[PDB]
Amino acid sequence: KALYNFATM
Amino acid sequence: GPHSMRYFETAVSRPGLEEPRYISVGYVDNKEFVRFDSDAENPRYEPRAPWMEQEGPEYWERETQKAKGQEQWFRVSLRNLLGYYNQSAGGSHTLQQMSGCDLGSDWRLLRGYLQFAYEGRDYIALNEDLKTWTAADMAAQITRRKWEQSGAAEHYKAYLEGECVEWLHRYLKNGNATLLRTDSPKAHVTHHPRSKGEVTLRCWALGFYPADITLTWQLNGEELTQDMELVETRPAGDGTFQKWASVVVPLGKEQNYTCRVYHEGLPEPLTLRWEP
Amino acid sequence: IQKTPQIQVYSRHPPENGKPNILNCYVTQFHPPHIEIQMLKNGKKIPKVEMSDMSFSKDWSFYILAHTEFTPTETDTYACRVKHDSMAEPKTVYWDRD
Repeated sequence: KALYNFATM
Repeated sequence: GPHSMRYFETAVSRPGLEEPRYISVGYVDNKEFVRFDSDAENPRYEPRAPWMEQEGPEYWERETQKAKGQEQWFRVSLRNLLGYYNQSAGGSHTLQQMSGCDLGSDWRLLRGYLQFAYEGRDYIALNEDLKTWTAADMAAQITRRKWEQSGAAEHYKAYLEGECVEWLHRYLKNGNATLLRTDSPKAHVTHHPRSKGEVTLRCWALGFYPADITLTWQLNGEELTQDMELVETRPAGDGTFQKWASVVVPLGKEQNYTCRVYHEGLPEPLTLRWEP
Repeated sequence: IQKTPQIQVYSRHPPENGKPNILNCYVTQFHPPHIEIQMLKNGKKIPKVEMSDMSFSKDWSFYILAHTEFTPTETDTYACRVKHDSMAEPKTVYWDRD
């Protein structure tokens, strides 16, 4: 089950 | 007894190409089970072991959208890193990410993982407390501040303790005899007459899964690294692996040399010698 | 910065002259992920060569398995030639049946 990332770098 | 899940994510920018290529690979117990590739005709997450075909279309549609979102995230991040490192246009660049979780035999969370690399190099990583960040590069400190300010660690901590565990539990119930298997190494020794007075004994281990294995040699004794050559473990291409370790020896006196093969599938370490 | 590829060439099964087999070229530990891998018989590119998908290790470095059907003989020699930006020149390794 894939993660979704939070803030961009 | 222990288990893991990992997503390994990559985006690659190249000089001329409008948009970067994004690839994501998921693994349960170190075996690939899903994949997304933005180069594909009509990109989606695809199953990569037969046991994943049980999931209906709502599973795939959601995972695919998550992938498209990640690709948008890697796109913006690649761009921001370019500026952070005062890199100009016309180069090639890489951004990679590693997943989430390890369970113990009791199926409880042992550890969460979240790491990022730029140009193949540690950029930022969530520490094992799942609360603080490690960023070595001066350029990475910009990301570390931005992510400390917005409580990013909490988002990733919730995934890692929550969905990552829950869905790994589910996946493990679904492929129950496909990933509760280990193949033992079958081992043999071969003999190679080499420049006179001396010879190479080569200890082979074939047909084993998983990859982790150790081959030792004893001079009747207790240890040998003095011209012990080996090869890195290699895939056979059928899901099993291969390795040899060799040692140089007096011809005639080769019957007192013993090879030992240590593998998790073995009841006890294998022992054999040259058998003429 | 570049990490130079490590290469092995070996058969899937114990080689025996006259017997169909699979020859692998296993290339690891490289960066960036763009690479060129040819398999060779008697110095010449073998046309149908299978290429597993781009994967990376936990040290971040990429790896690939390339393979092709082949029948070993006493006399033919097989090799793998790898071109990558870590290396000014290509790198060739020869299949040794042992």
